[PDB]
Amino acid sequence: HHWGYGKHNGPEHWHKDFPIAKGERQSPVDIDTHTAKYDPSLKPLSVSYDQATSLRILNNGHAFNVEFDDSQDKAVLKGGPLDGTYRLIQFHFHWGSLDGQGSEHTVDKKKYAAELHLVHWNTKYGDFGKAVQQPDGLAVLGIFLKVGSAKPGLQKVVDVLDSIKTKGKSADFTNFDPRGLLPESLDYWTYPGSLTTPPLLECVTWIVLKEPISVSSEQVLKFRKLNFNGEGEPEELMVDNWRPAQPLKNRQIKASFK
Ligand SMILES: [C]C1=[C][C]=C([B]([O])([O])[O])[C]=[C]1
Ligand SMILES: [Zn+2]
Repeated sequence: HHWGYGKHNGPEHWHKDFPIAKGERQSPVDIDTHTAKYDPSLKPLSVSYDQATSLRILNNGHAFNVEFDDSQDKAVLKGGPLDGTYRLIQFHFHWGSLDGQGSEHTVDKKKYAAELHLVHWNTKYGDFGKAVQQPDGLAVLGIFLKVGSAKPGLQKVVDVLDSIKTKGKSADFTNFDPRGLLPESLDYWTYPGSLTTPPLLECVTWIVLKEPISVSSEQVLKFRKLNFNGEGEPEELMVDNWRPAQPLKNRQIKASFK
């Protein structure tokens, strides 16, 4: 498959190879804050990242992934809408060419400058590959980024990007603390959806935090210097690697708050 974000291979084309792109539970969506309802059945959300063990950072030609050792019981997400325990495997971002766009989810149609996705798989299914054959296989914690003050906890990611400029490059990336990317509040919206890139599998419980984190203009500018292309190929800046909002269909978005 040769999908991407361009005019000739972008989101409007994905359905030809991945017909699930026009499915009943696709992501992202617009979160209409007035239609989302507080759900008192939601349990407290638990983000337990104290033993998170990052290993590596990879430019995969679509974004960059910070990968974790998920071989033991170590950085997990539980509670909220979730039954059981979901283990962190990687995080990545989606971002824009301009500060006015870049997020995948929108909030009352507002687009943020970027969106962080912390990807977790349901341990009852044993591995990520089996989890993505299940309707409750994955949980993704989504966090909006706005441009303002720098995020100190992001700077180690920013600083390593020079070593993974092009598709297929990786670098050791140990001892990174993903707690440094979390906002003060865990208030969230939740709904059932999908991966936002091919293969677009409908296996995700989305947990989208209401409070954005702030990053500096210089931090996001460094993201925009990455390349979609491989080394020695014509330069295509890695920008606008976001899928737009998809039809909500027969879903309800629930709020954890108020
Ligand atoms: C394999 C994979 C994992 C997560 C995502 B995303 O964008 O939905 O977080 C897309 C694809
Ligand atoms: Zn993502």
